[PDB]
Amino acid sequence: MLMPRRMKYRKQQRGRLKGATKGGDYVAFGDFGLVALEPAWITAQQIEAARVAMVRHFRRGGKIFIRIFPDKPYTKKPLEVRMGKGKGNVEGYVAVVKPGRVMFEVAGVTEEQAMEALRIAGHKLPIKTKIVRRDAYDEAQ
Amino acid sequence: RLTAYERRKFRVRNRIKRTGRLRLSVFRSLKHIYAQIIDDEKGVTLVSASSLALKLKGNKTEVARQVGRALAEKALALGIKQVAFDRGPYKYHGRVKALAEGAREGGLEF
Amino acid sequence: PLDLALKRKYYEEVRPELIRRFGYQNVWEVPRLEKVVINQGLGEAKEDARILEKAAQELALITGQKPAVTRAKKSISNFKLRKGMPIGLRVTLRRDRMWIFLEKLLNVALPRIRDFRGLNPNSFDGRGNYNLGLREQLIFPEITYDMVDALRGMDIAVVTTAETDEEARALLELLGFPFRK
Amino acid sequence: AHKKGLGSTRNGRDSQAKRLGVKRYEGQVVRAGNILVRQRGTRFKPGKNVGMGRDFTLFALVDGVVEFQDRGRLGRYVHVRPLA
Amino acid sequence: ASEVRIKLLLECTECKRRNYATEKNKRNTPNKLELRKYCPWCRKHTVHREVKI
RNA sequence: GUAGAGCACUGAUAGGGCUAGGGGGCCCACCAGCCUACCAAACCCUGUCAAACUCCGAAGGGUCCCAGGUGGAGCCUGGG
RNA sequence: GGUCGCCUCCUAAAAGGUAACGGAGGCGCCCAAAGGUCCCCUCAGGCGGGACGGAAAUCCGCCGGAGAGCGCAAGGGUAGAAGGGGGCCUGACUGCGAGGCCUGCAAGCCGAGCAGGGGCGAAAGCCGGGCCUAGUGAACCGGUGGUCCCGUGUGGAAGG
RNA sequence: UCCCCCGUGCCCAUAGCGGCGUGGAACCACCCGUUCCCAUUCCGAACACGGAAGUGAAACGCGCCAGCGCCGAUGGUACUGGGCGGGCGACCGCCUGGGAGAGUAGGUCGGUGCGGGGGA
RNA sequence: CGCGGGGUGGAGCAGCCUGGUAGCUCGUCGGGCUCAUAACCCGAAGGUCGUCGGUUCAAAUCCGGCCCCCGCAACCA
RNA sequence: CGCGGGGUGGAGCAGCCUGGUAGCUCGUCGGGCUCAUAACCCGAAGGUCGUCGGUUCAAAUCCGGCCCCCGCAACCA
Ligand SMILES: [Mg+2]
Ligand SMILES: [Mg+2]
Ligand SMILES: [Mg+2]
Ligand SMILES: [Mg+2]
Ligand SMILES: [Mg+2]
Ligand SMILES: [Mg+2]
Ligand SMILES: [Mg+2]
Ligand SMILES: [Mg+2]
Ligand SMILES: [Mg+2]
Ligand SMILES: [Mg+2]
Ligand SMILES: [Mg+2]
Ligand SMILES: [Mg+2]
Ligand SMILES: [Mg+2]
Ligand SMILES: [Mg+2]
Ligand SMILES: [Mg+2]
Ligand SMILES: [Mg+2]
Ligand SMILES: [Mg+2]
Ligand SMILES: [Mg+2]
Ligand SMILES: [Mg+2]
Ligand SMILES: [Mg+2]
Ligand SMILES: [Mg+2]
Ligand SMILES: [Mg+2]
Ligand SMILES: [Mg+2]
Ligand SMILES: [Mg+2]
Ligand SMILES: [Mg+2]
Ligand SMILES: [Mg+2]
Ligand SMILES: [Mg+2]
Ligand SMILES: [Mg+2]
Ligand SMILES: [Mg+2]
Ligand SMILES: [Mg+2]
Ligand SMILES: [Mg+2]
Ligand SMILES: [Mg+2]
Ligand SMILES: [Mg+2]
Ligand SMILES: [Mg+2]
Ligand SMILES: [Mg+2]
Ligand SMILES: [Mg+2]
Ligand SMILES: [Mg+2]
Ligand SMILES: [Mg+2]
Ligand SMILES: [Mg+2]
Ligand SMILES: [Mg+2]
Ligand SMILES: [Mg+2]
Ligand SMILES: [Mg+2]
Ligand SMILES: [Mg+2]
Ligand SMILES: [Mg+2]
Ligand SMILES: [Mg+2]
Ligand SMILES: [Mg+2]
Ligand SMILES: [Mg+2]
Ligand SMILES: [Mg+2]
Ligand SMILES: [Mg+2]
Ligand SMILES: [Mg+2]
Ligand SMILES: [Mg+2]
Ligand SMILES: [Mg+2]
Ligand SMILES: [Mg+2]
Ligand SMILES: [Mg+2]
Ligand SMILES: [Mg+2]
Ligand SMILES: [Mg+2]
Ligand SMILES: [Mg+2]
Ligand SMILES: [Mg+2]
Ligand SMILES: [Mg+2]
Ligand SMILES: [Mg+2]
Ligand SMILES: [Mg+2]
Ligand SMILES: [Mg+2]
Ligand SMILES: [Mg+2]
Ligand SMILES: [Mg+2]
Ligand SMILES: [Mg+2]
Ligand SMILES: [Mg+2]
Ligand SMILES: [Mg+2]
Ligand SMILES: [Mg+2]
Ligand SMILES: [Mg+2]
Ligand SMILES: [Mg+2]
Ligand SMILES: [Mg+2]
Ligand SMILES: [Mg+2]
Ligand SMILES: [Mg+2]
Ligand SMILES: [Mg+2]
Ligand SMILES: [Mg+2]
Ligand SMILES: [Mg+2]
Ligand SMILES: [Mg+2]
Ligand SMILES: [Mg+2]
Ligand SMILES: [Mg+2]
Ligand SMILES: [Mg+2]
Ligand SMILES: [Mg+2]
Ligand SMILES: [Mg+2]
Ligand SMILES: [Mg+2]
Ligand SMILES: [Mg+2]
Ligand SMILES: [Mg+2]
Ligand SMILES: [Mg+2]
Ligand SMILES: [Mg+2]
Ligand SMILES: [Mg+2]
Ligand SMILES: [Mg+2]
Ligand SMILES: [Mg+2]
Ligand SMILES: [Mg+2]
Ligand SMILES: [Mg+2]
Ligand SMILES: [Mg+2]
Ligand SMILES: [Mg+2]
Ligand SMILES: [Mg+2]
Ligand SMILES: [Mg+2]
Ligand SMILES: [Mg+2]
Ligand SMILES: [Mg+2]
Ligand SMILES: [Mg+2]
Ligand SMILES: [Mg+2]
Ligand SMILES: [Mg+2]
Ligand SMILES: [Mg+2]
Ligand SMILES: [Mg+2]
Ligand SMILES: [Mg+2]
Ligand SMILES: [Mg+2]
Ligand SMILES: [Mg+2]
Ligand SMILES: [Mg+2]
Ligand SMILES: [Mg+2]
Ligand SMILES: [Mg+2]
Ligand SMILES: [Mg+2]
Ligand SMILES: [Mg+2]
Ligand SMILES: [Mg+2]
Ligand SMILES: [Mg+2]
Ligand SMILES: [Mg+2]
Ligand SMILES: [Mg+2]
Ligand SMILES: [Mg+2]
Ligand SMILES: [Mg+2]
Ligand SMILES: [Mg+2]
Ligand SMILES: [Mg+2]
Ligand SMILES: [Mg+2]
Ligand SMILES: [Mg+2]
Ligand SMILES: [Mg+2]
Ligand SMILES: [Mg+2]
Ligand SMILES: [Mg+2]
Ligand SMILES: [Mg+2]
Ligand SMILES: [Mg+2]
Ligand SMILES: [Mg+2]
Ligand SMILES: [Mg+2]
Ligand SMILES: [Mg+2]
Ligand SMILES: [Mg+2]
Ligand SMILES: [Mg+2]
Ligand SMILES: [Mg+2]
Ligand SMILES: [Mg+2]
Ligand SMILES: [Mg+2]
Ligand SMILES: [Mg+2]
Ligand SMILES: [Mg+2]
Ligand SMILES: [Mg+2]
Ligand SMILES: [Mg+2]
Ligand SMILES: [Mg+2]
Ligand SMILES: [Mg+2]
Ligand SMILES: [Mg+2]
Ligand SMILES: [Mg+2]
Ligand SMILES: [Mg+2]
Ligand SMILES: [Mg+2]
Ligand SMILES: [Mg+2]
Ligand SMILES: [Mg+2]
Ligand SMILES: [Mg+2]
Ligand SMILES: [Mg+2]
Ligand SMILES: [Mg+2]
Ligand SMILES: [Mg+2]
Ligand SMILES: [Mg+2]
Ligand SMILES: [Mg+2]
Ligand SMILES: [Mg+2]
Ligand SMILES: [Mg+2]
Ligand SMILES: [Mg+2]
Ligand SMILES: [Mg+2]
Ligand SMILES: [Mg+2]
Ligand SMILES: [Mg+2]
Ligand SMILES: [Mg+2]
Ligand SMILES: [Mg+2]
Ligand SMILES: [Zn+2]
Repeated sequence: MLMPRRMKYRKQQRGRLKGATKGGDYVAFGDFGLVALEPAWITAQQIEAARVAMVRHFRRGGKIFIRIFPDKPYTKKPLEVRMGKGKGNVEGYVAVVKPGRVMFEVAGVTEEQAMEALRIAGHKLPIKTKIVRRDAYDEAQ
Repeated sequence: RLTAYERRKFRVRNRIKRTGRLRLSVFRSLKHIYAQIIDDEKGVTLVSASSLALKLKGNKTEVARQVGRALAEKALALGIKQVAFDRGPYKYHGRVKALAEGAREGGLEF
Repeated sequence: PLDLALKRKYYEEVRPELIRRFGYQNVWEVPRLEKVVINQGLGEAKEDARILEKAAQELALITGQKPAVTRAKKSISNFKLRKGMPIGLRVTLRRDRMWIFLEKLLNVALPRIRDFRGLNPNSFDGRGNYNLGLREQLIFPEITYDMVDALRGMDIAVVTTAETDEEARALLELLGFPFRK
Repeated sequence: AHKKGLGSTRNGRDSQAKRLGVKRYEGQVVRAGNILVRQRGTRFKPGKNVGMGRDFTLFALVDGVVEFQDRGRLGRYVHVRPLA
Repeated sequence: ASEVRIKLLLECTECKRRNYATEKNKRNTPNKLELRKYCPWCRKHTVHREVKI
């Protein structure tokens, strides 16, 4: 379960999700990666869920990289209560992802192995995804 | 990084520069003493007197008094009378003082 | 300015040895003592008696200079220490008054101490200076036993122009600084 | 029916707006006394013919024209060139 | 102010007028306040002293 | 001083390196040699995040001067 | 239930201004030195060395632009001082106030300069409290000290 | 009117840190001395005064080198004033004008004003 | 703002009217008695009598000011 | 969900207001009395103050969040 160790501020405004990803758009560690096609707040539950799925898939072996981190506090007012009287409470953390952002990477596992594992992972994520291979373009970046 | 030397310099010089008067600056080497008068608006020395240039000698303080007096002569001639005294990094005392005291009775208004 | 013993040994014996040992070109390159600072880090007189002046009269006695106070920079609770409390003495010996203290130290003080077996070699600054600690202070000759209330140490620091410990090691060893190892 | 155990708000205040900023610009004609800059600290420094008040307010000392200057590390200055 | 930081007048000793009003800490500086101050009445300066507000 | 962007500040941050200390075993302890597919401050490299972070920073916006602009423009006083 | 005035920051969309029972914090004091001035000084922190002495007391060395300090919350400012020490002092003035900031009013804010009589400084100069922005309360009614202006036929007195 | 030095401004790191070298005729500095003026919460360190035996070791001036720091295009892109279009919708896209930040190439061991002293 | 009366040893305290004694109880210390406990009994340490100035041979005792705690009554635009 | 109170040696309670200093009764452990147990007498140990942060030279004590316990509230339809 990801979440900041410490926090300058406890509640955080929502914001929009303009544009493509700010950066973190090229593979930087492994051979294959999962890329976001549409933007979302990726929950800490989902990150972890994908993580476990890959781990489980190639039981003992390879290394998983995680290029996204939930630092945004997600708020929710209680059930059946009305508007006003303060902001809701923190109820979890999300990571803001945008198209182009590589979210996971794997390495040291066979090509076929990587493909299935990253594929299953995407199924856990609330967005459309694509797998990619490390390119001359990536190493150039 | 800064020596207390430099800090004093800025500190006393800036204060005087704000009053907008002409500036009587002073250098006090181990062997000589020099005194020039500056228009900081234009950035220009109007008149200057010194020990080296005076080809002067005979005990530092008594010498210093004269270069002041001599400074007033060339100053008053040009029209300068109103002036402010840049005492530099040096305590107003002894040699610097004597330069002021001379330049005073020499005719300078300060 | 004043003819004294140790200054003669430096200028007539220590100097040349140093030159032939490191081959100094220019004269001022030759390492020399700059100053000696004594510091009784008391604070035993913190809230306590202003009878640090007893340690101060004892101090001025040894050095021939009046000692200055040092007071608390920051307050520390664990030490029962209020920012501004008088907690030490410091006196800076330069020129001839330095030379006299060092002469009586190398000759009379340092031997008269309990089980002297040499100064610590490793205690060099790293950039040419040297530091040591005394615990007695009757060890200085001009302090008879009757003048003392309780014991009191002090922090001696000796400062040289030496670029490094080697040069510093030599300047001190040659003056009469006995080293342990 | 509806209005259940809601809550409260431990904060929810602010101070009055203080209308700070530059009040006369480069090239603007000004009377002696005119306020040139309202500020906190010397975000600007007083220059030629410009004085500074106890709360760092910059005002003109002469009738003239306002002029700005960035002297890099020495800060920024507001001047007033007098007019002939 | 407070019970301890109190208000007070400065009275001219020459002609007994109170020409200034200020404050003080009673605990810190418990003595009456002595101060030279301009007197508009006497038109010179004067030692003024504290006087109960 | 925003959008964007950035990590120089205040914090956050994944991996690796390096490395105080902390933990497990060894020597067995008195002090020291510990070696460590563990925990980890500072620091370095890769890679990022922030309304109350900014080494940076547009487009725009504001005001001033000059020029065009004669409009159910504009400005001053007063009645509704 | 919470809140009600004032201050700081964000929200606030790069002038000003801007709402919500939006997100965070403060104030209702304080200082005769924590004020004026003249003169001098420069931090925090790191590493090394040093009796008692430690993570941290005081001393030495080298590094260091400001990450310290500036009574207090935060911001801005700031060592070319607003910070640290000292000397002398009371401008924490009186009578005014060109000109502006702000602004519905009423308030609030900055202010050169003139006269009086002073302070510190050789001098230029600075000084009408405090680095700045909170530390507050209209009018009515009454108290106290002045002044000697009105005071019911006149002089006092009551009262203004 | 070219060169060196001294005082002093302006531009505010392309000027800085660090390294190596050079300079004492002159200037300047360390230097010599504590009688006098002045001074140290202790110390002639600093400030100050009277000097000129020594030295350019330090400091400073002038060079040289690109490890650091600093500066940094063009090209392209983000974003955007204005004008539009596609999609149920999430969001995308077009014209027109403006246009970063990062990074790449690359630059840098300062440049200049006024006076003073000394040179060829 | 105006009145009234206190401060006396570690706690409470009459001494103050009527100027010659810092006294009482409780508290702590030592000793006696005690199944012990208390109570009883002998001794003992412990104070500028709030301050400062003043009348007096001398005053906690009497005056002036001042500090402080309690108390009395009234006012609060 | 709201408002008020509380968590401190094994048990039960003080100390927080006003920052510096940890108390009481019980229990416990060691030694007495007694043939022995208790009652009784002497002497001792025992907490790092719910948990995270923050203020401060310094925090049981002041400030924010969270956890557990306790009391009150939860109405008009
Ligand atoms: Mg973590
Ligand atoms: Mg969106
Ligand atoms: Mg984008
Ligand atoms: Mg976009
Ligand atoms: Mg796009
Ligand atoms: Mg991104
Ligand atoms: Mg495999
Ligand atoms: Mg999916
Ligand atoms: Mg590919
Ligand atoms: Mg490929
Ligand atoms: Mg690469
Ligand atoms: Mg620097
Ligand atoms: Mg200085
Ligand atoms: Mg200074
Ligand atoms: Mg110029
Ligand atoms: Mg002559
Ligand atoms: Mg004469
Ligand atoms: Mg004249
Ligand atoms: Mg001598
Ligand atoms: Mg010799
Ligand atoms: Mg001590
Ligand atoms: Mg309903
Ligand atoms: Mg409720
Ligand atoms: Mg609550
Ligand atoms: Mg505000
Ligand atoms: Mg307003
Ligand atoms: Mg507002
Ligand atoms: Mg001013
Ligand atoms: Mg202002
Ligand atoms: Mg301009
Ligand atoms: Mg400039
Ligand atoms: Mg600067
Ligand atoms: Mg500046
Ligand atoms: Mg500045
Ligand atoms: Mg008189
Ligand atoms: Mg009083
Ligand atoms: Mg008088
Ligand atoms: Mg900016
Ligand atoms: Mg801003
Ligand atoms: Mg920065
Ligand atoms: Mg910041
Ligand atoms: Mg930080
Ligand atoms: Mg960090
Ligand atoms: Mg890491
Ligand atoms: Mg690591
Ligand atoms: Mg270990
Ligand atoms: Mg073991
Ligand atoms: Mg052991
Ligand atoms: Mg053993
Ligand atoms: Mg061991
Ligand atoms: Mg042991
Ligand atoms: Mg043992
Ligand atoms: Mg090993
Ligand atoms: Mg913002
Ligand atoms: Mg922002
Ligand atoms: Mg730029
Ligand atoms: Mg830049
Ligand atoms: Mg800019
Ligand atoms: Mg631009
Ligand atoms: Mg623009
Ligand atoms: Mg026109
Ligand atoms: Mg209510
Ligand atoms: Mg705006
Ligand atoms: Mg005070
Ligand atoms: Mg001084
Ligand atoms: Mg000083
Ligand atoms: Mg230090
Ligand atoms: Mg150390
Ligand atoms: Mg130490
Ligand atoms: Mg000890
Ligand atoms: Mg020190
Ligand atoms: Mg910082
Ligand atoms: Mg500090
Ligand atoms: Mg600063
Ligand atoms: Mg700061
Ligand atoms: Mg600066
Ligand atoms: Mg100062
Ligand atoms: Mg200081
Ligand atoms: Mg200081
Ligand atoms: Mg000070
Ligand atoms: Mg002081
Ligand atoms: Mg002073
Ligand atoms: Mg004086
Ligand atoms: Mg006043
Ligand atoms: Mg007019
Ligand atoms: Mg007029
Ligand atoms: Mg108005
Ligand atoms: Mg106000
Ligand atoms: Mg005057
Ligand atoms: Mg002076
Ligand atoms: Mg005078
Ligand atoms: Mg003032
Ligand atoms: Mg203040
Ligand atoms: Mg204030
Ligand atoms: Mg109010
Ligand atoms: Mg009414
Ligand atoms: Mg009245
Ligand atoms: Mg009235
Ligand atoms: Mg009358
Ligand atoms: Mg009448
Ligand atoms: Mg009548
Ligand atoms: Mg009458
Ligand atoms: Mg009247
Ligand atoms: Mg030429
Ligand atoms: Mg030049
Ligand atoms: Mg230029
Ligand atoms: Mg620079
Ligand atoms: Mg180098
Ligand atoms: Mg080199
Ligand atoms: Mg070489
Ligand atoms: Mg070379
Ligand atoms: Mg060579
Ligand atoms: Mg020569
Ligand atoms: Mg002589
Ligand atoms: Mg003498
Ligand atoms: Mg004398
Ligand atoms: Mg003097
Ligand atoms: Mg003297
Ligand atoms: Mg002292
Ligand atoms: Mg003294
Ligand atoms: Mg050099
Ligand atoms: Mg090189
Ligand atoms: Mg380079
Ligand atoms: Mg720059
Ligand atoms: Mg471009
Ligand atoms: Mg283009
Ligand atoms: Mg566009
Ligand atoms: Mg557009
Ligand atoms: Mg559209
Ligand atoms: Mg449509
Ligand atoms: Mg589309
Ligand atoms: Mg189109
Ligand atoms: Mg079109
Ligand atoms: Mg274009
Ligand atoms: Mg375009
Ligand atoms: Mg080059
Ligand atoms: Mg360079
Ligand atoms: Mg260079
Ligand atoms: Mg060149
Ligand atoms: Mg030119
Ligand atoms: Mg009673
Ligand atoms: Mg209650
Ligand atoms: Mg309550
Ligand atoms: Mg209660
Ligand atoms: Mg509660
Ligand atoms: Mg609680
Ligand atoms: Mg408790
Ligand atoms: Mg309990
Ligand atoms: Mg109870
Ligand atoms: Mg509590
Ligand atoms: Mg309480
Ligand atoms: Mg037992
Ligand atoms: Mg029994
Ligand atoms: Mg703490
Ligand atoms: Mg405690
Ligand atoms: Mg705590
Ligand atoms: Mg607690
Ligand atoms: Mg708590
Ligand atoms: Mg009902
Ligand atoms: Mg009904
Ligand atoms: Zn008067």
